[PDB]
Amino acid sequence: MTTSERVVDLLNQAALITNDSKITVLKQVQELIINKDPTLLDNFLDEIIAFQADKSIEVRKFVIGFIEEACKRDIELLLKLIANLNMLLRDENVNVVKKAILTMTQLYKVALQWMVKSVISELQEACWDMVSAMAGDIILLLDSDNDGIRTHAIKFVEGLIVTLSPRMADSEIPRRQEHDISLDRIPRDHPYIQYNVLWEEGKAALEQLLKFMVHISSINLTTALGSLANIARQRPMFMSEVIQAYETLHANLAKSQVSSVRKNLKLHLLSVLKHPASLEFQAQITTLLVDLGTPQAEIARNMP
Repeated sequence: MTTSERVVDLLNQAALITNDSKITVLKQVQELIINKDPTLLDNFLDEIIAFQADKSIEVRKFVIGFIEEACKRDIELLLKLIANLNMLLRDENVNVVKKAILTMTQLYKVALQWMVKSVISELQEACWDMVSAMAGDIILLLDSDNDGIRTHAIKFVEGLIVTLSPRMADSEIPRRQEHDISLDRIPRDHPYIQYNVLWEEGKAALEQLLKFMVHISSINLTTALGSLANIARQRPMFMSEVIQAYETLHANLAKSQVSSVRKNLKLHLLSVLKHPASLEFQAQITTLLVDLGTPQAEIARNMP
């Protein structure tokens, strides 16, 4: 049979299956319309996205991953899929929400890059407004009652901060992120996307992450310490804020966790020390490392 004949057959079968083997069918459809004949992707979105209402948590997670795959193949499909992603971000099941956060961590920066590289249509403008509101909703999930949602939100917020601040000449950018958009590549006179608002949004997101640090679990705290170390190295204009946050933590959780948290904090502070932007703050970082009980030998080794 032809590829589209096989896709129709599979989708019809998936609609009748009453257990998670329907995911096996949908993954076969995904391979056929994303990889075998990518021109079919557009033709079958409605049929796959219909499964977003399925009672199975695993099926709804599959639909979020499919949205991510579809937008990775063709970012213009975000016009057709962002509202569906928004509904999944609002799911009552926390594992579906966590997956939606993971996907937004991948998709927000790709959406922004598309808006900037694009003249921008009314549909793109409306799409952007929704992406921006969804990003804002994930910042609010730093206050989730669910521990795992908070951890996922921290990593989304880390990405948001870095995306919405400029690269510096001493930024240490992970290879995997070398091609990602950053604020320095957003024009000041774009017709819809407002550079000043994005600058303020990145700063405000950092403020939220710093407020978060004083709310949370040990894993939330150490995830945030690590995100802050990444921010300081990737966006060294925030070095001061990060060091101040670390100083605040140390000056102020079950006491049993202190050794573990302090070890993590030492490791991240040492990683910040190793970056050449730490020079301005060397005395400050040094004093803190000593007060955290870091041996002189270890401090010297982690100099830039």
